[PDB]
Amino acid sequence: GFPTELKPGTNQFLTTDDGTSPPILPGFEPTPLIHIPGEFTSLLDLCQVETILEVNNTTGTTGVSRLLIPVRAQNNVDQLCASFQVDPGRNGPWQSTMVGQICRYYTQWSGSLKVTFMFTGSFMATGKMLIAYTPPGSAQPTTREAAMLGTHIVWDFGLQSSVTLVIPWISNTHATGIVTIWYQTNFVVPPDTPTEANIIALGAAQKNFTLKLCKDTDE
Amino acid sequence: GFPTELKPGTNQFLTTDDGTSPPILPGFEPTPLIHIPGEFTSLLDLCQVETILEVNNTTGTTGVSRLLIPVRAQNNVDQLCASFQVDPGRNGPWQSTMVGQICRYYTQWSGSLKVTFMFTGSFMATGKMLIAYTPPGSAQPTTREAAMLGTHIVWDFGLQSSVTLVIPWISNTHATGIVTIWYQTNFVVPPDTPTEANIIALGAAQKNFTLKLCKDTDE
Amino acid sequence: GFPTELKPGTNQFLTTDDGTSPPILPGFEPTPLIHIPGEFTSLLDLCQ
Amino acid sequence: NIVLSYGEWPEYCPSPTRPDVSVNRFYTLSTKSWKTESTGWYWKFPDVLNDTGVFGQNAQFHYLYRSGFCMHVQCNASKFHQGALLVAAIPEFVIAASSPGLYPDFAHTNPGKDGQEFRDPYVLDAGIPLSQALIFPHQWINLRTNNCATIIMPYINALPFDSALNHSNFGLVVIPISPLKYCNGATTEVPITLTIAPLNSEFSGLR
Amino acid sequence: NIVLSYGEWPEYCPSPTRPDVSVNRFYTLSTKSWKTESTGWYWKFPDVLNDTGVFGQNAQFHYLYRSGFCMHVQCNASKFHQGALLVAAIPEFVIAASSPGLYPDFAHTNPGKDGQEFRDPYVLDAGIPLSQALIFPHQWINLRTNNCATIIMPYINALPFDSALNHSNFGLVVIPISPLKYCNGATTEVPITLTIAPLNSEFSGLR
Amino acid sequence: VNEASVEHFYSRAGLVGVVEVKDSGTSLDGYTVWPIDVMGFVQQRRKLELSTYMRFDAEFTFVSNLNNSTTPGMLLQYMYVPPGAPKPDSRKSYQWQTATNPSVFAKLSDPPPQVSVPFMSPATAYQWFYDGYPTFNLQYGQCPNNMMGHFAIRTVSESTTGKNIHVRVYMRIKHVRAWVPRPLRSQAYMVKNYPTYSQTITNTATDRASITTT
Amino acid sequence: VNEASVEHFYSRAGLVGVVEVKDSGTSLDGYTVWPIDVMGFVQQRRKLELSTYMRFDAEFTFVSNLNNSTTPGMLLQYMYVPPGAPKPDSRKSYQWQTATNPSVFAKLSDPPPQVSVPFMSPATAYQWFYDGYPTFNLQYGQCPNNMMGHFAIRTVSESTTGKNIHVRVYMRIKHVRAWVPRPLRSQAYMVKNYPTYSQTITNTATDRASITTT
Amino acid sequence: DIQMTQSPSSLSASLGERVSLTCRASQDIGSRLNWLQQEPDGTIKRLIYATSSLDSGVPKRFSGSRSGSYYSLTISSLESEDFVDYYCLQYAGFPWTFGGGTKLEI
Repeated sequence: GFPTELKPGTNQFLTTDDGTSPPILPGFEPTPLIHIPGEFTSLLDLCQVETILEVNNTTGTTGVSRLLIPVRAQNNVDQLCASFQVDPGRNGPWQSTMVGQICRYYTQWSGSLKVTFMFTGSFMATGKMLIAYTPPGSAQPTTREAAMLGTHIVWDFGLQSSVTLVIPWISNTHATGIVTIWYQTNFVVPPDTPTEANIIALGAAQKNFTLKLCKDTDE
Repeated sequence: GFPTELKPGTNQFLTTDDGTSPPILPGFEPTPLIHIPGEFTSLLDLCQVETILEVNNTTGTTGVSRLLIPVRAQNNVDQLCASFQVDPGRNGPWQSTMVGQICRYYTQWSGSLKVTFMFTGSFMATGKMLIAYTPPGSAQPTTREAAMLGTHIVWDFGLQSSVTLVIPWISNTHATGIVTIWYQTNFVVPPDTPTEANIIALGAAQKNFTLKLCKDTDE
Repeated sequence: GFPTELKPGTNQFLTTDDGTSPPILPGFEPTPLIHIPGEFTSLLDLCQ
Repeated sequence: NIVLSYGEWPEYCPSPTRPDVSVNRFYTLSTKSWKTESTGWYWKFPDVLNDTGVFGQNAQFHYLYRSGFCMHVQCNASKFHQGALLVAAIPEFVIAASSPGLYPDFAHTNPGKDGQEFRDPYVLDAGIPLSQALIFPHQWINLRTNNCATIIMPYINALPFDSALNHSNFGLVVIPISPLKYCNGATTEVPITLTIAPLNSEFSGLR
Repeated sequence: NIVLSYGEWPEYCPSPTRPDVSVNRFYTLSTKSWKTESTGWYWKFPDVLNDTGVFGQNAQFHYLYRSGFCMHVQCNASKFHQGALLVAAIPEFVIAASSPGLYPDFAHTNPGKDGQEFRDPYVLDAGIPLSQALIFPHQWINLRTNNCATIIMPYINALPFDSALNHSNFGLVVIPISPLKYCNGATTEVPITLTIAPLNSEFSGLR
Repeated sequence: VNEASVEHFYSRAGLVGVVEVKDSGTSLDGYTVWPIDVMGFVQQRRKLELSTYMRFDAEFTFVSNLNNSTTPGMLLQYMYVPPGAPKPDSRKSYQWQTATNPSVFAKLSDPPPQVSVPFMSPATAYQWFYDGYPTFNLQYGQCPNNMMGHFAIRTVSESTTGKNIHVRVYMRIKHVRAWVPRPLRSQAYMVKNYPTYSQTITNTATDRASITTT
Repeated sequence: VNEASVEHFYSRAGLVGVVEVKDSGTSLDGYTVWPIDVMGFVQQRRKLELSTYMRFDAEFTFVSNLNNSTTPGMLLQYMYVPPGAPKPDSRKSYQWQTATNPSVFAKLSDPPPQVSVPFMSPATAYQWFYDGYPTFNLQYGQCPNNMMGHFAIRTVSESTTGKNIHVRVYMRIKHVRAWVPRPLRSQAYMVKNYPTYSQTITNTATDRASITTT
Repeated sequence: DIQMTQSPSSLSASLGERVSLTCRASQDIGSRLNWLQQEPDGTIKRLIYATSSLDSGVPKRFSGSRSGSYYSLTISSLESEDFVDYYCLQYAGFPWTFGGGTKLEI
């Protein structure tokens, strides 16, 4: 291998490369490695952790009160409570989720999400809610009896205080699902009990989430 | 391996490198190697050798008399005799120790030291001294009965003429220990005997000493 | 061994070197070696 | 339901003064009235004990220190009370100022054993957003299901041993997401209690 | 308590005139009065014997030489006397001048068998500091514990054989760190004695 | 997977600082010192401030040229002042010769010099968030065990040359291991070295008209 | 450990001499001879004077350029006059052709030439301290078995070129083995080749107010 | 020379007063300043050595002290046999200079 001719691409500096270089301090023995607890080796394991969605993001509502969905008493049946698209990586309620931020450090992604809801009312307060999910094809349903014929989960928060709505698939390559919360029943309370509670939604990504083509963000 | 492209870092000269070069005199047979006694292959083995500390470093005291701690007769009990910080590599009494100089050829170090004391008075002269060591957290103790509740060694130089005060740990990465010598008892002598002796301190580094990030000195 | 960076000492000509070079006449078969008497392979044998 | 932070019980660094159940007792700090206007509280990790009992003697009169904790928050709330807390332990919780003066006051970075009420809990007082605070070890306190939250925290730091009066490893934040509510004729201030128990503590460099 | 320099007894270079106990005797040089004002002394390694007995005939009437030594210092001191010596053997002890004339006089670089008193013992007369002289082979003479110091020195040089009247390998320094003291009515000059014994000597190049 | 890992998330060496060897006009320095700083640009800062403790060694490349993109034969010296060595103070200064400060002697008209700095830190890993005070207001949260060194760059000359040399330092993070993930910074960065934000809070999520509109 | 050893303590090749090929004005030499000297700078001297006998071979690099940092195509000859060969005396001199003096023919606009001088000494190892007189006042402590040679550098030219060439010789110590450690020099270095100090002694340790103050 | 000099050239106090005589050094002299008491016609005795410690026989009324560059001597209550001259001596500056005098009156 004594005679060589330089093929093209010489004297070039390609940033995204895994070349080698001489150590500027040979012999140096860096500080050894002790076991520090809590190492994360993948941003996927950070996405799969549930964080809050600013579902109440609205003009005027400031402070922590943007993370709360108001569920009150005099909201008649079949009325609409809240709705938010399933798009972790478009400006909306997902923009405050660990998934909604990491997905802005990449270009394409595809997987299954989940939206755990949590009721924060009195123990004596009972009722029922309808939580319906609409695939990307259709649009937001107009009535409660129009969303019951979908992929929903009726929620009796008096009995069970937290549910999960697993999104089947959400892929971003080139028109996104919608989740609506309908007042199934009324909001019934015994005497001497507050008549206005809150729902807290938490978003995440299931174990099938993937990311591709890392890129800078738009803050 | 005929076609190659020059990755970046070419035609550069990096001083701290272990490259190769052609011998400017091939065939030459240098003078063979005969066994010369006394080879040292590590500066640690040079640090671990005890040398004198200029503990008496004071404005005015000149000559060899800077290596001597005056222990006299009319120094009442519980009085203070001498004190010096444990900092091999800061301007002080350690600046005249083989450790105090090598540690100035490096950036960081950590290990255990030792300060062997030696009494140079008459054989008939008897007495007792208190030698207390204060961790970096606290400050110099104010009274003898305040240092007895520490990590000390009472020294009866009439019986045993030399002791050792092993420093547990002294690390320099970013507030250093202090060693004080207290007059436990008086300085008693029989008639026809000098009433002023000297203590000679010798510093070293235990077998756990380490050095890191070699650098030039400030003379 | 495709990517390489040129360490210092390049394009230099060091006289006292044992490098290699291309033969300017390949295929050429020089006159063979016949036994000539009296070869000396060391100046020490000349000094003695 | 004890959230073992990062799945690591606090352990003794293999082979320093290793105290025992005399110091490994249950320090029950003062209670804090949780009101509707309440924003939150936070306590530094070893600073909350540097002046409380034996742990205040082993910390100040030393030079090196390492220990886990067993933070345990409870809310003596009624059944007609509603609300929700977010109890999270934040490793290296660094407080930030808010310029319209550039550096946090010392009272806000080492509040003592009383905690400092948040001035802007939406941003955790540290720029980072509260919505993502759940990435830290945490446990919800939802008065309709349970009023207890126990967090087991190991020693999280770069060096094995470190100072106890200068470097405060983490900070236990307690933030009400859903504010407290109640009809007229109820205890207008739900009390919040915090219990601490150093686990596998060590010390070095006496006096 | 014989400090074997660098852990090597002097040995015969494997296979020159190899003398015997006729030359390997105990040369006892003159004593030197150690006073309070005393600064120190130093004797070169083979220069101290180049004019003493048989060794002065084997060294001058030759061309090559190598030998160890058995320097042995003793101080006939009383029990009411106090002081301390530092007896060190300095390989390649090179003396330096002191400019306010540039090169050391010949009397100071080859003092003979009488030694030259130090003019600045704090700097060992060679720039290097006395405080670090203990890195050389050495032994303390502390009058309160012992008054003897024996140093076994091998042949330390680059070439196997070397000249004996030009290149002096080492120099035995004797420096009082803690000066001598005594009450009135005592011997005001403690005597210091030095004994030399060439070990495994060799010679070559006669006349 | 394998593209969302922490080892790949910090790859693709980027510009960490544009230093300039001012040598003409009213700035006849001839040299310049650039303190090694990772959190120099907000984009890289916000990413590095996702974890608490991180351990990595870096490879530094210097894309230097004149102010009209021409690369003459001018010789340059890249001296790496280690963490704890005195920095130079002039074109002609003793520090430029100290053999403990490794130097790289390359020219403007040569492939950019590329060295590899090791993991230079007293502690086990770098600490971007250090709750506490060092030196047991202007000191809170300032860890001194994150300094990696200094890169002093000068044109090897005798008198003023009259040519400004712009250098673009490029750093690549290798062997990275991160610990204790943190929420990504939401507010702006009002000042460097501090987490200080501004009074007017900016909501993380954009505000729409009503809660029930998509 | 492994970073305090004697093999690493003398690594990191440093500048051992800045020679200049004066060729313009009133110094129309065209050549220059630099006697190989290790104890040229106090910093390196004090380190080398820690041991008595030392054995090592060296690698020499020549970072040459003009006085405005530009590196033209000018050809240069680096001739290594061995220890005991007559040195050149002019630009045009017979010595520049002797085949026993190895030469390196490189240009200014080329990677710095790098050769490797072997251990050139009659004795077993170099002797920084030689108590005794050679040639069995101006001769005490001058060992002649420490000379490593001479590096003569000239621009291969016919008439005066008119361009001064500054060369920076860099030496790296390899395979070093040291013997008989010595105390580190405390006083200044009043003159080269001698241990001569000055009358006004400088105390090794700094002087404080009282013995009992920290 | 360092030229350590005493400020009060002559002072007068009562038999129960507390005199404070100083000696202001110029250069750094360290804790190597002594006080020498001189009789009206007799020899000169010593009071303080190393600026702090009394001698082997000096009474308890005398005491030394140090304050920056203002080495001073203070008598407790000025008993009898005190209205004599005073000197301050330092042995740091090698010329070994002296001060002036503090002949006390009443």
